[PDB]
Amino acid sequence: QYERYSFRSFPRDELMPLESAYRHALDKYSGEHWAESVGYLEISLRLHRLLRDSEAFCHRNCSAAPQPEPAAGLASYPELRLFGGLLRRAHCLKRCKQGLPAFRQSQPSREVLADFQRREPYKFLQFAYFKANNLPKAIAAAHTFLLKHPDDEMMKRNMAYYKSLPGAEDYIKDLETKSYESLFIRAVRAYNGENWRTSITDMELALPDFFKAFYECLAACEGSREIKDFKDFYLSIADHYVEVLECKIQCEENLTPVIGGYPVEKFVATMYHYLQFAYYKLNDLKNAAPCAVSYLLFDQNDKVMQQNLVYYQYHRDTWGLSDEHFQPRPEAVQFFNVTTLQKELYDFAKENIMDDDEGEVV
Amino acid sequence: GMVTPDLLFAEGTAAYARGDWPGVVLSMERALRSRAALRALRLRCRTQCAADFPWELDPDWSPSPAQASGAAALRDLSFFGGLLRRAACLRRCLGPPAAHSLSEEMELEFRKRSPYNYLQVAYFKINKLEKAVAAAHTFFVGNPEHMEMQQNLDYYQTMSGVKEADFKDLETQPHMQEFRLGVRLYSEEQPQEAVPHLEAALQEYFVAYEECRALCEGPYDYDGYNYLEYNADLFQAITDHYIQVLNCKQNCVTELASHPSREKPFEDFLPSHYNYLQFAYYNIGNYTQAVECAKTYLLFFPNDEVMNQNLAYYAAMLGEEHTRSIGPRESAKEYRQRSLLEKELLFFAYDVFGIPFVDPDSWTPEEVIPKRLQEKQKSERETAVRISQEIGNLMKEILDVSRLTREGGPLLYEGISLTMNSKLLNGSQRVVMDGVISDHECQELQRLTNVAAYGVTVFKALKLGQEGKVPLQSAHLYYNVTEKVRRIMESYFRLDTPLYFSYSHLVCRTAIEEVQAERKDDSHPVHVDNCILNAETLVCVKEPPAYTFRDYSAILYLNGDFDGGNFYFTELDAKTVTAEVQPQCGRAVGFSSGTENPHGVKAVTRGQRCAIALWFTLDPRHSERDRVQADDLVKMLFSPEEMDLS
Ligand SMILES: *[C@@H]1O[C@H](CO)[C@@H](O[C@@H]2O[C@H](CO)[C@@H](O)[C@H](O)[C@H]2NC(C)=O)[C@H](O)[C@H]1NC(C)=O
Ligand SMILES: *[C@@H]1O[C@H](CO)[C@@H](O[C@@H]2O[C@H](CO)[C@@H](O)[C@H](O)[C@H]2NC(C)=O)[C@H](O)[C@H]1NC(C)=O
Ligand SMILES: *[C@@H]1O[C@H](CO)[C@@H](O[C@@H]2O[C@H](CO)[C@@H](O)[C@H](O)[C@H]2NC(C)=O)[C@H](O)[C@H]1NC(C)=O
Ligand SMILES: *[C@@H]1O[C@H](CO)[C@@H](O[C@@H]2O[C@H](CO)[C@@H](O)[C@H](O)[C@H]2NC(C)=O)[C@H](O)[C@H]1NC(C)=O
Ligand SMILES: [Fe+3]
Repeated sequence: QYERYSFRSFPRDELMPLESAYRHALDKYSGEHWAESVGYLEISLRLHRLLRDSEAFCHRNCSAAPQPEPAAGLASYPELRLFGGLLRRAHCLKRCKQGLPAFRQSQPSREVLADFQRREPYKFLQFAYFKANNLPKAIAAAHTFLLKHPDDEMMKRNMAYYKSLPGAEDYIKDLETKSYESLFIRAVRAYNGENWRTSITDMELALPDFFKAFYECLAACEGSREIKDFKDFYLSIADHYVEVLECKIQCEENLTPVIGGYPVEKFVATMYHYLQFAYYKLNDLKNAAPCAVSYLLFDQNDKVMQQNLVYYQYHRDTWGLSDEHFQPRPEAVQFFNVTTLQKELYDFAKENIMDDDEGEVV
Repeated sequence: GMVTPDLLFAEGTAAYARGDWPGVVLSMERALRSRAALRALRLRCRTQCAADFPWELDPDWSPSPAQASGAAALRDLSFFGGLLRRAACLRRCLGPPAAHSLSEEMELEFRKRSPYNYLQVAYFKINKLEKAVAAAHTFFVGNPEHMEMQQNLDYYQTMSGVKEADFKDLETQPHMQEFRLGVRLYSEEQPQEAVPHLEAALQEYFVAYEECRALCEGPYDYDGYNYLEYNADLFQAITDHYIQVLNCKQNCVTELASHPSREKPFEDFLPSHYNYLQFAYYNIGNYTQAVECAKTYLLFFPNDEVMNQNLAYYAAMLGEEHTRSIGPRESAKEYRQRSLLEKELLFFAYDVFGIPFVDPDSWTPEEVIPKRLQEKQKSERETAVRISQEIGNLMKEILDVSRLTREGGPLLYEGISLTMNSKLLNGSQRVVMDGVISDHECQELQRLTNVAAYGVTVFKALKLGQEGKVPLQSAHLYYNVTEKVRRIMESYFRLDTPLYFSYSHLVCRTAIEEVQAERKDDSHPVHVDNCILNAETLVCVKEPPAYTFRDYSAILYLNGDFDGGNFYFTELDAKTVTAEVQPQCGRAVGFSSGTENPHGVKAVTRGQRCAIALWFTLDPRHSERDRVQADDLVKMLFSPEEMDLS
């Protein structure tokens, strides 16, 4: 259902508010109609993706802006500088959000977005697909819902029933796919085929795409909140940021691609490990050294890598390398610093700020 | 023991109702000391925490491209880490936050110092004349509109043990008293004792100012029930909260110079201080201090002629090298720099977000204001001077002056006929005009209110129209008609100051014929929108639980077929009827919301009656926070833009 999608050009015939289309789809689904429900569900999914991409494009345009040079006197007053810069950012974001068409319709409520993030409409979509003789699409929808939620019961029985049906053994595809996971799968397949250059090219293409996606998912995570108490300035904003920080730290593991039903651990570490092994197999140390440095940064304990790092160090210039080849890549530094700082901030916050007035129910 | 003050106030009031004077004096003194201790503790903690962890700033960076998002993430994380550390220390210092939340009513009764009246009564009951006269004097100074307590301290002065020097205030701040004493005692042309007091009156001011700046970080001020549908992002919450905090900070320089004896705040406080100081210094003969004071005044208004002459005369009399030697006072320079930067930020916020602000100082240079605000101010001054010239010419052409000058307008829109003027309607500031809109518009408004419904604001109607429940043209017509009625009603009354909204909602009344049995009581008692009328007392009160900023009021009807539910104007006694207006289609009634115009509505009979009510204020501080949102929404929906996605 993602075939006829284009962020640059979106047909105006299907620009309705998200809740209206979703409610119409459910009302038709309860009314035993199938084709109309299928079309409306596809419309709703497309609209949600367009809204997400519009938010991403809006938040990439504003933050990545040059900092204006202020007057000499204003540099002596820190708080005014900081909040003036933040105010300029907010004004630019508000001005640029009156743009893209998807932001000129009704704003969905929090619960609709919450359930859409939970990928629940795919269940109704798969039932509708079954009721309209589109078996590969139904299989794909069932697998797509199963990937996010692997502990359910009825979906397992449905998937077993579909697998029992003949022919349905190759259309198992993830509808909500991303670029970097496909690139990673292709790179791993090439690596196991003892092919090196293709692995390097595809993996290097994969790296910055994942970094960009992760930064976007961090940026768009600063959602709203429901007001439930009145406090002073500092406390009543610190609580908001504590909640946002929780939802932020719950972001790295979500983006992790899964294969064989077991999500991989230390994804960037695996990336750099494969890159280093390929570069070593190509005997180009000039690129090999930074990968080893970065992975050893990400994991402080590994005998194998300490050994070959020492062996690398034993040949100071035998391969012809300089001191500019024993420091980590900038991107890995950025990622590691962001992750560590978020972890430390949450750890510090969950000792003093939030009130301890709720306990386990006995 | 740091107990909540309103509980002690209630206990003391109950004891006074019983009449136990020792109880009431104990309770009132405990409550006052509790408030003082609470304020001191909050100030000390909030001013120590922000000084223990200074605000950091390390902006030295130049990002290589495509290495851009990471820098933003790092900067944001560092800033919020600093904020979190500050908040942690502040929370660990302050303590239990329940006691600090008190409603308004005790705030107003604290402002009026009624507990001091209770103390004076109690102290007289127990023969404590010194404290009794102290309380009487401080209540008189706080509110000098009670002749009875004037007789009270006169009778207190009749019996012995009372001295003139015993009249000591207990509530007014030190700097204001010192400044007033200095000015008064310099008025006798005695220059010596003038210099020290004013100098003291200088220093305290700055210190006092600091404390106000540390008592402005308070809870957000939601517009009543608007927190149920609040949907602001984090970076919107920061901006809104900080803008409100900055506004409340900058509002302090118009409060530190407002004494309750005077009806209006003093003007140009610090420059007046410096002017009096320089005059006294010259009279005493401290010449260098005099040239210093003149120079530091000249830093505020750089274009004053008399003081230019004074400085020139001092510089000609004195050696020029000494005139060059001394510059302006450093503290005034620092204060000016801080205030100017704050004003620049606030004016940018006013330009962009449409959050109103009014300058409290008269010395700002005109380079800190954006262009659009300058153009709007020029237009406002132009229309004000035009109205002044028109009214002057009209007076030259001449209750009659009020009846012929304050109303009678152009009626700029066509099709409007003055039906009932002030002279016919038996009173002042009443207008009844017909044909504001045609029947079609009334029909669409009735359809809008019938489709969905007592609380449909223009913003809510536009939002529902955007959603799709109600047709959009009806909402657009509603917005246009409310703007039209604002314009015409404002222009009819010859108002120089621009007019602003305060509330505007549509309503419908549905007669319930099954509950009309023995319903002889009026639908709504006669009252006034500005104040609260206490019926038989025949006296109003500008009491904050009743809105005191609404100035003009207007109502327009839509339907033309029912019975009952008329509209009438009633005198202050709440008995006699002065005039009545028969409802019809397109009828508009407008009046000033002052105490001179009490309005009344009769009960309704069979049918439905729907109409729109509107209230306008003249103070730009009190404008809706949803009108700008509605304007932005209409600009969204009916003024589309385009930007290249490729
Ligand atoms: C970010 O958004 C701004 C907001 O419109 C855009 O900036 C435009 O930049 C181009 C050249 O870089 C100018 O010709 C336009 O006049 C700018 N538009 C303005 C000022 O409104 C643009 O979409 C983005 N800027 C980038 C990508 O540099
Ligand atoms: C996070 O950023 C900081 C500053 O931008 C850097 O911290 C330095 O890290 C190196 C090793 O990575 C140390 O030798 C330096 O002593 C650190 N300096 C400071 C001031 O902490 C680095 O880019 C990132 N941090 C780490 C630990 O890598
Ligand atoms: C002008 O008034 C001051 C006020 O005391 C006189 O004394 C000076 O006080 C200031 C306060 O720090 C200091 O400059 C010195 O302690 C004092 N002397 C001088 C020369 O400033 C001062 O003497 C007076 N000047 C004249 C010419 O009478
Ligand atoms: C109220 O809204 C506008 C504001 O006057 C009225 O006129 C519209 O705005 C443009 C701008 O000048 C006019 O040229 C058009 O006549 C109107 N717009 C369109 C798209 O026709 C508008 O007519 C009023 N509302 C109604 C329902 O009449
Ligand atoms: Fe009323």
